[PDB]
Amino acid sequence: QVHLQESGPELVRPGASVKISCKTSGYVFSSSWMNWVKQRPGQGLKWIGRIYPGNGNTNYNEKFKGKATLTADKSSNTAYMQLSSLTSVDSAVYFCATSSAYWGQGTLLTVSAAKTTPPSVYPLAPGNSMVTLGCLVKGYFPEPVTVTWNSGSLSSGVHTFPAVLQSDLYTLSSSVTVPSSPRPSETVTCNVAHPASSTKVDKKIVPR
Amino acid sequence: DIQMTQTTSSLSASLGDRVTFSCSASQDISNYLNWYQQKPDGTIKLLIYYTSSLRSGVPSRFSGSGSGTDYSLTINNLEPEDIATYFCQQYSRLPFTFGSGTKLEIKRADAAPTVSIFPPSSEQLTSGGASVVCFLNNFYPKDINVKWKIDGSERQNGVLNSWTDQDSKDSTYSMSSTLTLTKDEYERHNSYTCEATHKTSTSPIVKSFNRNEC
Repeated sequence: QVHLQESGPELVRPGASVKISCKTSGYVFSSSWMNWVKQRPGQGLKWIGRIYPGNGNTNYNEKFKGKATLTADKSSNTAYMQLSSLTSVDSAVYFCATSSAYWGQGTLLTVSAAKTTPPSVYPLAPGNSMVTLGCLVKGYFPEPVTVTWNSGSLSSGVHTFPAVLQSDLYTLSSSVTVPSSPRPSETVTCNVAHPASSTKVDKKIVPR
Repeated sequence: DIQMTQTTSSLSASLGDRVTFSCSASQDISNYLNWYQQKPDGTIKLLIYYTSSLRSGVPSRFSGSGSGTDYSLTINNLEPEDIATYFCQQYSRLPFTFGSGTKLEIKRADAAPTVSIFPPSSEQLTSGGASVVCFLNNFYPKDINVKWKIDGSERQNGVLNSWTDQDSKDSTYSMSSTLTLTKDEYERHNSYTCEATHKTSTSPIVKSFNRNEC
């Protein structure tokens, strides 16, 4: 089964360059083009370019000529994209996709001078049958952050809201509706991970 | 570059109905046209390639058609999982170029919000901060207003709101409104309220807590 696995999100300072990876499995790597796309919230998808692993042949959208450098490594069946001379207009989601249209999950790139800030996670216990609980994921930077409930266990009834940006920091909350029988009786947690700062925090929701 | 343009940025339809998204190229692309579907979480997947051929795996209620500069994607038997943005892309000439998309909104039965208010975490109170969180969960339609009050008077500053995308499962919307103040300002007051006014009732749904209580 065809799979394209991109490397995780990145935070980079202006002026550096970054190299994103796209690891493929399930089809002969070099017998098909690998394309790259840029989706910047607001705008729509823009095509950066493509490479043919077999020989390294590349076709670039004139607008990314210089910004982006495409390479492939048959030995590991992995395509790379180097973006250089980075500035904030390069901040966006990047995708790798084949001509035969299979896509990577997308890589989130944030170009900024601000420093990494791990989030401060706070439980939200209420002050009926089912009961709603939440987690406040506060003052972190940059995006993204992954919020889970009971390590992916709690699934239906979850609402993780879009972060809001303020004073150079992001904040979101996630809510979860479970039953009177589970909480408080059992341990209930929200698992929050923030890659840029190498931090993972679980938080048990205990009655006030 | 070839400009790909979609007829609208959004379309609404009821579960079970059929919809058609549309594109026109700025020059003939000789049937070299793909249709994609991007779900809220951001995953993308090919539905129709070369104008009318469906990708292996994609259900037959999905179909594409057209020629020259004009192309169509039709979905029959709409279902909740179809909530997403659909876009066309031409691969006739370089650089490949995409259309900006058309979000598909699904119509549904009116549903009142399920509202919850949560006072600050003791753990946050220490950090010197205090956020009052309020969740307006699972309602339909989209529009909804929340009003916050402290010791009974309307409070507006420090209120940030956030809407989710239409739910792929029950087709509703949710929203969380967070009122943030300093610790000092939070102990200075006693009563907190979150009121949500929505299409489904004239009497708003009020949720509150009083720091004296429990």
